[PDB]
Amino acid sequence: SGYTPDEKLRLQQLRELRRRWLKDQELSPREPVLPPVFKAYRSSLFAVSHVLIPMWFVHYYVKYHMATKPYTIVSSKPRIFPGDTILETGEVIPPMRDFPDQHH
Amino acid sequence: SKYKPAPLATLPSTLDPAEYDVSPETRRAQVERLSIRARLKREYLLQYNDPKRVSHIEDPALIRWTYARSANIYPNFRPTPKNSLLGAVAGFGPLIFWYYVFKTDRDRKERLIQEGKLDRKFNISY
Amino acid sequence: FHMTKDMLPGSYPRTPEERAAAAKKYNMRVEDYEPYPDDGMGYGDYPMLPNRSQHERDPWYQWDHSELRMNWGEPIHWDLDMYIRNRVDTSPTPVSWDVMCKHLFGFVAFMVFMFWVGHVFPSYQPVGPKQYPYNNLYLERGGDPTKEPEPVVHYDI
Amino acid sequence: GAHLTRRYLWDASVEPDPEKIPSFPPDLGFPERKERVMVATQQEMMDAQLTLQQRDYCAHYLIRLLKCKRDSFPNFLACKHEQHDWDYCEHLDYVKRMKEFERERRLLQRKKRRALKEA
Amino acid sequence: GKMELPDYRQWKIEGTPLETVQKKLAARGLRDPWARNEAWRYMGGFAGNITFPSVILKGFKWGFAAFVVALGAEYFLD
Amino acid sequence: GKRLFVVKPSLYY
Amino acid sequence: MLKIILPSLMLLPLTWLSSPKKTWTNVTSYSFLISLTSLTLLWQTDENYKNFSNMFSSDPLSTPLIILTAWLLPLMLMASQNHLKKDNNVLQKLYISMLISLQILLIMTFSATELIMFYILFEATLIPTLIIITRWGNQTERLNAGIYFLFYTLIGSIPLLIALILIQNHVGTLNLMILSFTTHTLDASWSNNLLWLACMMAFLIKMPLYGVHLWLPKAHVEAPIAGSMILAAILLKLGSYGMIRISIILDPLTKYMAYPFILLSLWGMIMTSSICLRQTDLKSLIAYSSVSHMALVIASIMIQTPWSFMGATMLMIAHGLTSSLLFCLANSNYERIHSRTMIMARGLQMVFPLMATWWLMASLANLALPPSINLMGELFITMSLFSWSNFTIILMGINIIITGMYSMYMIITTQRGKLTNHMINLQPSHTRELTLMALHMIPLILLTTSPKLITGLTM
Amino acid sequence: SDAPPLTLDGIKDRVLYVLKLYDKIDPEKLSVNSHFMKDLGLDSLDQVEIIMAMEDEFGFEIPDIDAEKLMCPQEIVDYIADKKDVYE
Amino acid sequence: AFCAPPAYLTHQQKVLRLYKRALRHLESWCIHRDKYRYFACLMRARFEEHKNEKDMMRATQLLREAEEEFWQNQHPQPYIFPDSPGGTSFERYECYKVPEWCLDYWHPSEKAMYPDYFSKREQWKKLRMESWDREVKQLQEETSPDGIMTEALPPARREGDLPPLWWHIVTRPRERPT
Amino acid sequence: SWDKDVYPEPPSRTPAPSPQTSLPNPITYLTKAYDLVVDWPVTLVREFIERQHAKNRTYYYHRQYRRVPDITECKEGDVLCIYEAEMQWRRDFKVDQEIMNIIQERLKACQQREGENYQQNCAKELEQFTKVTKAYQDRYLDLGAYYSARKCLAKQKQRMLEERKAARQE
Amino acid sequence: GVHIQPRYREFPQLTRSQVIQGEFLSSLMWFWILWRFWHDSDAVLGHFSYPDPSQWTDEELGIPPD
Amino acid sequence: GFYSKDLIIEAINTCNTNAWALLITLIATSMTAMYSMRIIYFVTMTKPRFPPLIS
Amino acid sequence: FLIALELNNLTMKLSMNKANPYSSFSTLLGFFPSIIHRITPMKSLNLSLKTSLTL
Ligand SMILES: CCCCCCCCCCCCO[C@@H]1O[C@H](CO)[C@@H](O[C@H]2O[C@H](CO)[C@@H](O)[C@H](O)[C@H]2O)[C@H](O)[C@H]1O
Ligand SMILES: CCCCCCCCCCCCO[C@@H]1O[C@H](CO)[C@@H](O[C@H]2O[C@H](CO)[C@@H](O)[C@H](O)[C@H]2O)[C@H](O)[C@H]1O
Ligand SMILES: *C(=O)CCCCCCCCCCCCC
Repeated sequence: SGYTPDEKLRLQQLRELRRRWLKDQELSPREPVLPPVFKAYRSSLFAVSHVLIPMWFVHYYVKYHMATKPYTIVSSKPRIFPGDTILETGEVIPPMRDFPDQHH
Repeated sequence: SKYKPAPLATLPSTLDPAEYDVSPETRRAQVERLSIRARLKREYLLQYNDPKRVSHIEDPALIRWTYARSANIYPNFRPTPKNSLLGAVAGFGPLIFWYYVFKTDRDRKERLIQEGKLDRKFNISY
Repeated sequence: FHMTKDMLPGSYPRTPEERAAAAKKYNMRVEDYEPYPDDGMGYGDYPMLPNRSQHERDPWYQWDHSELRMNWGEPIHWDLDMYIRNRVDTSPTPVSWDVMCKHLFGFVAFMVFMFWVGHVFPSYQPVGPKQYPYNNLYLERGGDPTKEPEPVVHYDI
Repeated sequence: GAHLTRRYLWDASVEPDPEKIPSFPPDLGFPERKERVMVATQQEMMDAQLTLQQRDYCAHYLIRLLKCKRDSFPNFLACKHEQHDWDYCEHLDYVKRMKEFERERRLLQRKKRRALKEA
Repeated sequence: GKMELPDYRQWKIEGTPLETVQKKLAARGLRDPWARNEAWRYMGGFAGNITFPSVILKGFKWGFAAFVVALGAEYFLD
Repeated sequence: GKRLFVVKPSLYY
Repeated sequence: MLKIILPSLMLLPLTWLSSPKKTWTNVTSYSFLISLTSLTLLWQTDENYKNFSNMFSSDPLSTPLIILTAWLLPLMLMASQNHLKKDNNVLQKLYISMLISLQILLIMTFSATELIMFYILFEATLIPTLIIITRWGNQTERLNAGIYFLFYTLIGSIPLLIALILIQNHVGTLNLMILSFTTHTLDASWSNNLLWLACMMAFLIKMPLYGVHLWLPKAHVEAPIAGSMILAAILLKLGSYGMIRISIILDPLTKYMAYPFILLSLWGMIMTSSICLRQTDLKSLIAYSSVSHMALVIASIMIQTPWSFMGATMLMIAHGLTSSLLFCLANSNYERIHSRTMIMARGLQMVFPLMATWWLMASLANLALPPSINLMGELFITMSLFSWSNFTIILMGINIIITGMYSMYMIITTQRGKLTNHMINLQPSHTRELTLMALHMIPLILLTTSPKLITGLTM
Repeated sequence: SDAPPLTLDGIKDRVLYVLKLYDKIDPEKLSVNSHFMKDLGLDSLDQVEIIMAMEDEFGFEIPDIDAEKLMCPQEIVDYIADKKDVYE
Repeated sequence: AFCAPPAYLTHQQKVLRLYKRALRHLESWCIHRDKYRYFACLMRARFEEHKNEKDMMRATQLLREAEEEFWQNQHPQPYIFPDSPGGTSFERYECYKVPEWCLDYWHPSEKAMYPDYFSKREQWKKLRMESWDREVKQLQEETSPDGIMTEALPPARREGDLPPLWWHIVTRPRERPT
Repeated sequence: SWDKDVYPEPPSRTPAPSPQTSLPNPITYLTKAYDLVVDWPVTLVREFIERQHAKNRTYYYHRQYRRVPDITECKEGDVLCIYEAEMQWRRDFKVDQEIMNIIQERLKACQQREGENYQQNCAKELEQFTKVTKAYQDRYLDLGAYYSARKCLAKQKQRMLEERKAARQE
Repeated sequence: GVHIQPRYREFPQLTRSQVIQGEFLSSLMWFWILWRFWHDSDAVLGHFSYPDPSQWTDEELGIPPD
Repeated sequence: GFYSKDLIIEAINTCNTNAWALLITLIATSMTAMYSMRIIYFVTMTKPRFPPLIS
Repeated sequence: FLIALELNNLTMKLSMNKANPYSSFSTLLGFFPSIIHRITPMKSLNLSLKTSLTL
């Protein structure tokens, strides 16, 4: 069945107190008492501080502390195809044979 | 149909024959159990809501449990044939098993090294 | 301290007056209280409580130990830390434990058996093996340049 | 395919074993069978950095496709013709492999026929 | 502000699928007393039908429209 | 719009 | 070493001649400065080890252990202040003198050049250790803990004394350098097998070896926090350091004599780590965690490989900082609610957010998160054991799984879940307490940055 | 997030709204204090469905132990207000 | 959650709980509202046909067979409200439910940022301290002679009295704390 | 820089390039912007630093150790002679470790450099790594944590006696 | 953030943006599918013809007569 | 998804492969369409089933 | 899509769905969690206490 008449009374008294406690949780206008340029420019200034300046430091480290030590930056070799010219030497790669052509 | 309980999948209360028993012997037990719970709840809450409490609430049941699982163990131990057999098997059993795994394996590895058929190609760190 | 020897776990209760004193110690009824079997494994008179995980405690009741779903003062199961809600669950399942074990290992056994069938009856296309030039790329695969390979010759069909 | 339901669910002696191809000697049935021709030199494949999987009998068409891609960059859609040429060569190579499978299937048929007459 | 609820008298199950359910129940002597509580889900902006083609083909019309304009460009730039 | 106090532990330390 | 030992001895008059309000500030500050001076031992620009005199030396094995010892003294002092603040002035000074005494004895122990000198200082440490445990421990079980600790050590140490006398009677010296150069192969007699055990047992009990470890969980649960710190961090390492020094003369019997101790350690490390899953006492859990870690040190010293010795040296230092940190973290909650039961205080991340961060890093260190020196030591030990026998990885693999389980279990249980909100005496973290945690964890990170300093003798 | 906070008058309106769409209740004789069993003549099985309709309306569950005591619309309104910390 | 359970459930309570479960699992099977409404009415008819069973022993047997039937026709994955036990948002905000006694450790610089909140908090603390002794006396006075006890607490009978043991209910954290 | 003899690098062979399309290559323009905005200011800072360095030029020297008698020439129990010989052996053992590191560094650099050709074009680096590894194993494998000149010598004599026995049976 | 007002039991009011952006992306999907299928249909339907093995003459395969 | 998944399905059909693996990989691919339809059917189509206060 | 689209439309017909053993397998994830996550932690955690710590 429903609340006994005592249960009804208790819940009423707690309800009055709880709703007063919850009201007290609200902040006043002054609380919290804390002690005291276009767009794209904001995109520009972020770039200088968080791209340009770090890139000066990273480039300095890569150029003068990594590229000056053996095997620290090792690349695979570039692809050389028939008919290319190699800048370091100047040699020209001979062309390929003939197949002869075919049609789908 | 029918549900078969297991130790890790227990019987639901709704399927339990003892939940549908209304004999006054059972109802007296159920009322007695709630009286114990209610008195314990009241004692806890009086401590909990007391505005002069300065420290946490001591929990005698937890102290008993941690005591039962440490200091109370050895005084209540009795050497029996089952204890002794279990102790010897659990204590020494794995030790002997692993001895023969490592001993057998390492004997074979040495046997191959003496007669040259262990391929130590690039192994220089050990 | 607060815990006198009469408030702490003791030895196995040998008399019905010791059973009653033990039940009062653990906040139980004498009819509900029962210790573990006297095996000399260190249980003493600690209550042997039912093996249900805390997953099965009423999740709507306002337990004093909220996460443990225990009330303050009630006896703690010996394996509570095994049965906390982060660990072993013993709660009833919609399908019987035996049926789940049969179906799971039935499914696993069937699939393992029949991967083997697919191994001895593979699927492939009606195509001959791929062919590679230069003695099957003997030099490229690392073969010793000095030693002549065994010639491998491919034809035009 | 049909070839699988014949090797199984039927006799297998007349069906090729996919790993045991070519089982018969290559000259069998071809008088002066010509060796397959390879356009690209070993140096050319090495310099183009072709992977060993890619160094097959169509590598010359792959080499122009790679060459075109590098030159046509950043226009990555400009290599459609060279991609087609390489694909077609690989298609003919695949058919060549289909012919070898069919050749063995027929030779095993002949072996079963001529063995029946012998006994 | 203060949310104002729609007038409750409008939730009528006439013409909705819930009426079909009331016919079936009435055959065996039953009726659903909560049927009007659900009627809002079947009438108003929620009235209609959502066919699977309509969900998939969303945007097909203008996607196909733009397709021929773009195809018109390619048959003219060439 | 009402602003409510948010209970927190002492984070000063 | 005299420029390190003499200032340490001057801490004793400084303690006793200071004013009551200046004692802690004085002794802590100069203890920090003495740690600074011990870094001079790291200036090693060649491969010749430093022999300062006939009596004191320092090489890449003792140098890290000496510096870690010097660093612990200030940290132990900060750890002790809060729970001693009710003792009268003379009792506080007596406690500080016990802590300084261990620092002096241990620095001398790790720099001794002669084995009976090592033995005398090795045994001397028991006196201040026992006094700390029994006079300032909290429970009635501290007296039993004192008995186990003293007599587990002593029964093993008496055979060690006999072996040292026997070696000296035969060789004419116990100087370590000369024993190294003039060592000759042993015959595999029964008498020499007993000699091996007499030389090894005291160090193995001290580690502790699984089977004779029961003294250590007892000693930690009952000791005060500064006792737990020194015991877990440095005192266990006397056994490993002893084993490495003395095993040079025991060849080739260690090849077969080590098998029972490799087996106990490799199996035992699984038994003790699995205990940590079902341990209700937080201090006991951390203590059993140490036994599991020191089992790895035992195994790698027993197989005597360059990798195994290097992995053991790193783990010795890493465990020293990590376990001392965990004891300090556990003691901060105990000082608030005065219980060591792990499951009692819960959800503490809600109220101690920065202390919970220290908890997480200590736990991450403990389960050996890469690239920490904790992981580096355990990794190289695993590689050396796999070489010794490929089946060791099975037991290694099980221990790694279990170590993650209990390490995260401790964090989840104590820091997460709902706050146990009846604990209204959860005062905010002390500046001292948060500083203490940082002084553990910064060196761990700095050593991870420069791991050459703790590689030991073989690399 | 985007939902407005509940209000005592807002809860009351939606609680009576759901009840007005229950064919076993005549809307005219329904007030906040109408007892479901006495004044409105509904059995216990009906009260189970009234709560089940309330849970659907507000999207949260009422435990059986608490639901069995809610016998008038004002009890329902009070319960929802205390669950959701509504106070004005 | 607000009311403590009794020593045992009466036969009526057990039947009404099965009715709520049965409908809710039906809803999970049906999904669609029109289909659910159809079968919800069929379900009520089955509970009605035996509503007036006066045997009791038959009524208890009818409860047994229905519960056995429920377990076999149970939905394996029933719908759960997000904030209910087993729901996806269950205990989601417990890490934000900081108890009020934490404010007793706030620094004066922390308290100075809410001068008005901490003035009201003092009034609530003064109210709590004055009422405690009366609350304890009332519970002592209202203890029954026979040991039979329950978890229900009495209201405040007199005037100016607050109901006993109210602080942990009234001042508890909000459901959505932050 | 470094010694091109110790750390050899093949000469580079970079193609033309020969662009076909008319589109502009974004990498080419980004590199020019990079060489102006980034590379150029960094070089000026470095050149300033190098100018300061030349005004304070100091020098350091690689230390030379004269050979001392080997462990083979030490009387047993002669700790003074054993010590110097043992310290010499530890210095050599350390230098052997770095020679292994150089050979592995060449091997790794060559594999990366050769890419899909590594199985053919790394033959010399792989053979040197194989030879230098054999020689390393003969000196140092199985000495243990207490490795020393005495143990190395005992290991050598054990191998020499076995080689002699095998040759004598031949 | 436009502050849509909540609605009770009625279909809400949709802003133009969420309708147009939702309609644009759906249309973009279908333009791409049609435009690609117009130009690269063989990628879906295949390009090269699959030969029929049985119609290869014995002369092509070098089968000697029995 | 087409530019990777279609090649995967081509590769499995035309390669020497375990036949059970081939089959259940294709069954699981059709099952992918099925549970995608489960989301589309029950989330985007059908009638409202959420609480009446719509925000 | 067609199979799922067909099977989903059958959910609207006024016929009650039952729990066949195949769907329960799917819904309960082949029972792999309901078994492995109960038996395995139980056996290993029991050994830690009963055998390793206590015995
Ligand atoms: C991993 C480590 C391994 C630990 C050891 C595992 C092996 C354990 C088995 C040991 C077997 C011997 O077990 C033996 O049992 C007898 C049975 O009464 C005990 O005997 C007990 O009762 C007798 C009376 O009869 C007393 O005299 C005795 O002091 C008491 O202990 C012994 O004290 C115990 O030593
Ligand atoms: C080359 C790339 C081409 C990219 C193509 C991009 C085309 C962009 C078209 C944007 C369409 C906006 O136009 C939009 O049309 C739809 C029609 O679906 C209208 O939508 C209306 O009718 C449709 C029927 O189609 C109903 O499903 C919808 O509920 C209704 O609101 C929108 O009210 C209108 O805003
Ligand atoms: C024979 O070629 C073996 C290849 C494997 C076949 C698996 C089944 C693929 C399904 C194709 C759809 C059929 C549409 C007519």
